[PDB]
Amino acid sequence: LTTAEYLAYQTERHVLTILTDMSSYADALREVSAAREEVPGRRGYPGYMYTDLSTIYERAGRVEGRNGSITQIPILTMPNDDITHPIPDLTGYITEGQIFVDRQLHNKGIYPPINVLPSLSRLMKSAIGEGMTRKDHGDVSNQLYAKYAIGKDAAAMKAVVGEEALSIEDKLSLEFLEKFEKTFITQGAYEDRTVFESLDQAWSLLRIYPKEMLNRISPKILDEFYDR
Amino acid sequence: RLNGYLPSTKNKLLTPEMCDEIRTLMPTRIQLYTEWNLLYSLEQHGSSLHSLYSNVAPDSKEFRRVGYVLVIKDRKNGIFGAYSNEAFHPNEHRQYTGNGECFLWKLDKRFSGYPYTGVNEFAIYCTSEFLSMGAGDGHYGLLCDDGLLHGVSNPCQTYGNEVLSKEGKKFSIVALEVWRV
Amino acid sequence: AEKRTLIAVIADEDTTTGLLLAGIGQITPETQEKNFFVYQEGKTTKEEITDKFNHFTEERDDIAILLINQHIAENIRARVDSFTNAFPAILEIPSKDHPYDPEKDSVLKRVRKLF
Amino acid sequence: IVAAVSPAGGDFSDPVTTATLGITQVFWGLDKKLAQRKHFPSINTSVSYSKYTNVLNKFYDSNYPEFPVLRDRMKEILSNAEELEQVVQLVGKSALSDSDKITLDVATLIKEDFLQQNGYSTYDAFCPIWKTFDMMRAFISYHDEAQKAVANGANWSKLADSTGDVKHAVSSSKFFEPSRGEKEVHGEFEKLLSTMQERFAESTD
Amino acid sequence: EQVFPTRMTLGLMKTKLKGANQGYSLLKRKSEALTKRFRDITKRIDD
Repeated sequence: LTTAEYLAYQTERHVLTILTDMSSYADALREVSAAREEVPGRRGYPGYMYTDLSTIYERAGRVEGRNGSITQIPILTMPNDDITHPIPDLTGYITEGQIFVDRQLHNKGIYPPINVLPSLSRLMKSAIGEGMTRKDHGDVSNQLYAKYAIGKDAAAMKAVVGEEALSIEDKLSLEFLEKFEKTFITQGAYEDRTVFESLDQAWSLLRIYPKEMLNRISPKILDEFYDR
Repeated sequence: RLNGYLPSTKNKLLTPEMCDEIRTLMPTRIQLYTEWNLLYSLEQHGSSLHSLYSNVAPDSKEFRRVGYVLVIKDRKNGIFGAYSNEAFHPNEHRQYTGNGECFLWKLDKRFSGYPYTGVNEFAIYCTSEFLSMGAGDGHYGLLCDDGLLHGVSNPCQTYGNEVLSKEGKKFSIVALEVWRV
Repeated sequence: AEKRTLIAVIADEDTTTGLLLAGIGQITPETQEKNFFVYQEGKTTKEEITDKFNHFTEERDDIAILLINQHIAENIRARVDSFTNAFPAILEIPSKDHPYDPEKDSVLKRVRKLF
Repeated sequence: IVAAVSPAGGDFSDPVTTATLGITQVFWGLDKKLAQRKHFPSINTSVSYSKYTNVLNKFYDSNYPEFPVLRDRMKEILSNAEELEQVVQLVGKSALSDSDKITLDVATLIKEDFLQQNGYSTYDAFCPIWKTFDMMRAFISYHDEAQKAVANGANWSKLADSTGDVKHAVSSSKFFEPSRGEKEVHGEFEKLLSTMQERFAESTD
Repeated sequence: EQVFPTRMTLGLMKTKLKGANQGYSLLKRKSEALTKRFRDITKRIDD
C-alpha cells in the first residue's frame, strides 16, 4: 500500500492494487496479541481488528489536487461459506459492494464461476455514462439482472408444473437463462473483451425477447440499438 | 389478382410487389385464394427457433392444401427463400417429410427460381437444431442456425439451385419472416 | 380401471326406448341381466330404484355412467347426494317434457356454492 | 504426503480442518448419507475439490485427450441431478419431462455403478486408467444418445423397454476384470459402444 | 418451542428453513394455477 500510494500521489499514475487474501492476514493477526496477553475476542479474533483493517483499506480513493488515483480489490475467503463470519462482515462494512463466487456454478464448469444475484457495486451510477462509456450500459445492466432473476425461478417451477403451463414469458426466460450462462459469463482463461464487445453480446442475448416486452429499457435506447 | 397482409406496427415487413411476383410459381388452386397471413416474424416474436416452431403449429385440418413461404434477408439485403407445403416441426430421423413440388428463389426489385427435380429427395428436413432445404454432396441448399444467426447455401441435386446468399458459403441473418397460404 | 364398461339409465319409457334403439344399455349376456331399467312413474317404488342404484354402483360395477332423469332423481335425492364417488359417473337429465332442472342436479348444486 | 484429518463431530466447524483447507491442495470430504447406506466410497462430490486438474491436462492430452470435457460433463450431470432431486421430493415425480427422467436415471446409474466399488473383489480391487476412461465413455455416450433420441420427438417410456438390455450391459460392464489383455478389453468396450449405437438406431426406428 | 438439540445444529435448521420457504412458494404457485384452470372447467361444465 505504501509503495502504491507513493506512485499514485507523487507521480500521478492511475494505479490498481490487489491483495489476493485476507483470511491468512486475520490468522497472522490473531497470532499477535497472543504473544501479548490480550484475551481473545469474538470467535477468538482480536476485538480491535476493525481499526487496523480500516487502516489497511481506507488508504484509497481519488484526491483533490493530484491527478493520480488508486483502487483496491481485496480477496477474502469465508471459512465455511457463511457471511455471518466477522471478517466478511467487517469487510462489507468498510467497503462498497461485493463480488461473489458460487460453488455450484464452478461445479458445472462455469468459468469464471460468478453468480450475479448477490453481487453489487454501489458506485456504478458514477462509473457509466456518456464519453466515459456508451449510453446504454445502465439499462442493459438492470434488464439482464431482472431477466436472470426471473429465469432462475422459472427453471425452478418447470419441474413442478411441467413446461406447457408456463407462460410464453416463462419459456423465453428459461431459454435465455441457459444461453446467458453458457455464453455470456463463460469466458476463456485468455479471452479478453472490451466493454463494447460485451455490450454487443448482451444486446444479442436480449434480442431473444420481443422488442415491446423489454419494459425496463427506455424507448429511446430500444429504438436506437435494437435493430439488426 | 391481389394479395393482403396482416402485420402489426413493426419496422420491416414484406412488400406487395414481391408477393405478386412470387405468386407466379406455385401449385394451382393456391394462387386463386390470395390472403397471406404472417404466421411468424423475427421482430415481434423474438429471435428463438423454438419460438418459431411453437408459433407455426401444423394446423392443417382447416386446409391441408396450404402453402408455407419462408423469406429471409441476408447480411447485405440479398432477399431469398423457399416455398414449402408442409409445416416445419422436429421429427424422427426416419424420412424427410416433403412433397416433391417445393422450390427455392432469389428475389429482388429480378425474380428467379429452382423447381424441385426428380433426381432425389434430400434435406427437406426439420429438427430442433436446424432447418435446411435440399442437399446432397456438399452442404445443404439452405440452412438456418438453432440461434438464427448464421446460414449456409450451396448447389444441390434436389434443386440444382445456384448460391442464393450474397455471402455464398456462409452468412448471417438480419431479419426473417414467414407466410402461410 | 376399465371394469366399468356399460352405462345404466333410470329414465321414463320413451327415453329408455330411444336409448335402447340407439343402444348403450346392453342386456348383459354374461349375467342375463339388463343394467338398464325402464322407470314407471308412480308404479316403481323408491326401494326398487335405490336397489338398482346399489347394484349398478357396488355390485354391478360394469356401469360407468349412471344416468337418471332429474325428476326421477329427485325422488331419490337423498340417495343421489349420499353417494359422492367420482370414479363412477352419475349424470342427471331432464325427464319427458320436464325442462332443465338446476336444483335437481347435486353436482350443479355443489358447484353453485363454494364458487 | 497424504494426511488424514479426523471428523470432530461437526462437519467443518473445527479449526484444524479450516487450517488444513487453507493450505492443502486436494481435499476429499466425507458424506454422512452414503456411509449410512453402506456406499463405501463416501466422497462427497459437492464439497471435495482438486487444483491439479488445471495442470494434469498436459499429461492427459498426450495419452487421453477426452478426460477434461467428459469429466466436466459428468460433473454437470451429477450437479443437475442433485439440484433436481432437491425439489422433486417436496412434490413428486409426476410433472417431469422426458429429459428430466433421463438425467435422473443416468445420475442414479452412474452413482450406483461408476462411483461405487468394493476393495475386496478381484475384478474391482484396482481400476486402471484406461478401463475407467472406457467405462466413462460408455455412460456419457449412452446419456447423450438418449438425449438426442428424445429431443427429436419420442416417448422415453416406450424406448426404455427396448433400452433395458443395453442398460444392463453398461451396468455390468464394470465386471470386466483387468489384467487379461489390457488392450483386448479396449476392443471389447469399443464393440459394446458400437453395438449400443446400433441398438439405439434400430430401436429408434 | 421444540425438542432442543443444542449441539451446533445451526446448519441443519437453516437448511430446514430454506426448504420450507421453497416448498411454500412452489405450492402457492401450483395452487394458483390449479384454481385458475378450475374456474374454466366450472364455466364450461355449467354451459
